[PDB]
Amino acid sequence: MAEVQLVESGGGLVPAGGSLRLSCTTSERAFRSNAMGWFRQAPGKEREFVAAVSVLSWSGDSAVVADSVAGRFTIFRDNAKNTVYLQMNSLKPEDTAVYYCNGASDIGALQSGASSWSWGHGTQVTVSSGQAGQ
Repeated sequence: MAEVQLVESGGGLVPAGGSLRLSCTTSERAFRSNAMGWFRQAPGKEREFVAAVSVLSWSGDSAVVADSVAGRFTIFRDNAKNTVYLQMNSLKPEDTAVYYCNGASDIGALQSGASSWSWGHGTQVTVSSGQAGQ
């Protein structure tokens, strides 16, 4: 593991069914030349893969998400901002965790739980039971 710039934000507290968008920004060469991914670690549980984007090809990338978040979370780059976003719609209580960004030389490594950089501080996501009815 090596210390690479990682800025992580977007966490917060929302009721089940709410949404948040996470942001991971890194330096430009790291952003372009590595696959980048989001992981999460819930209280009492092992850190696990959430979603990833591949190394940039000449004019594109590809994306994968964990089965448990399919249809709810969308991962994407904003190439202009060196940022990997995780749009989290329709959050569930079991999505509560600290979310962490990392990188690896290819997307299959991230999918297996592997990564290459020192971890940042992450961003805390708490999905509560619900909210008042009106």
